[PDB]
Amino acid sequence: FQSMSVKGRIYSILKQIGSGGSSKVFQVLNEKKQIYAIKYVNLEEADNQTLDSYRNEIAYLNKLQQHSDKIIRLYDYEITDQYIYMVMECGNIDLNSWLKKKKSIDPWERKSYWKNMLEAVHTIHQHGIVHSDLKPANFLIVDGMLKLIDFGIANVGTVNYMPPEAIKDMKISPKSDVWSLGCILYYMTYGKTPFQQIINQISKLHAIIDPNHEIEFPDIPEKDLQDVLKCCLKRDPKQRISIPELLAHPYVQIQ
Ligand SMILES: O=C(Nc1cc(-c2ccncc2)c[nH]c1=O)c1ccc(N2CCCCC2)cc1
Repeated sequence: FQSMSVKGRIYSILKQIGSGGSSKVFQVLNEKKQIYAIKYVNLEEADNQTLDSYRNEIAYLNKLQQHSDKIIRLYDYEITDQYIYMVMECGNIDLNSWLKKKKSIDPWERKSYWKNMLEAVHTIHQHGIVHSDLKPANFLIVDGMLKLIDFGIANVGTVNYMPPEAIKDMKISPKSDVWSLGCILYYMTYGKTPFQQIINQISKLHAIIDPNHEIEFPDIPEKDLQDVLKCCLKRDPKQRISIPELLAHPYVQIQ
């Protein structure tokens, strides 16, 4: 019977979701048996840059809560020199586990999910945050609504969602998140990411950078959706569509 106290409130552990990185995620219940998700971070072996990365992520998460409901609720938090305890809202499943399980993907639910992501990523952009590591795992379904859980600020990993400008910078702008968001919608449309096919990562990273490598957009009934994908997957960030432009796109506005 494991428990935890956060700002003088007792939470009984229902079960553990995530682990590793010195961070554990738990489904918990308060005194009134209400569900919440608690993120625990151990700071015992964490360096100054890491601590400040964790302090920056919490500050933004807490500020940005008032600006969108597509951003995970942070109810409370405890921060000492030894740990972080984050009392957040509980979701049913993250988008990665959801997409992996689902065979069919309803065009209406795909559209609703797209709108949700755009609003969340748009909010963070307005406060000068560029995630730069967006993947389905960064989104949580919380009662048929997608919510952004991470801001890329704090510390198996895919390379399929990486923008060409991220590789070239060896340059990151809001446009980098548009590429990654485009890969999520490409996956929700074609059941794969634009460069999933390539096994050799050195060849895969070269393909994303190479403009001669043609991204395949098989014809679909939703002509609008196919345009969104072609606009997001433009290799030149200057020629790539912006998030305010995507919110004005027929695919999000016309039903
Ligand atoms: O990540 C999950 N949840 C939560 C994560 C966070 C969170 C916030 C900030 N930084 C990290 C995590 C907040 N609030 C949650 O609720 C999750 C739940 C169930 C699940 N699965 C069940 C079905 C089979 C498949 C597995 C899968 C995932």
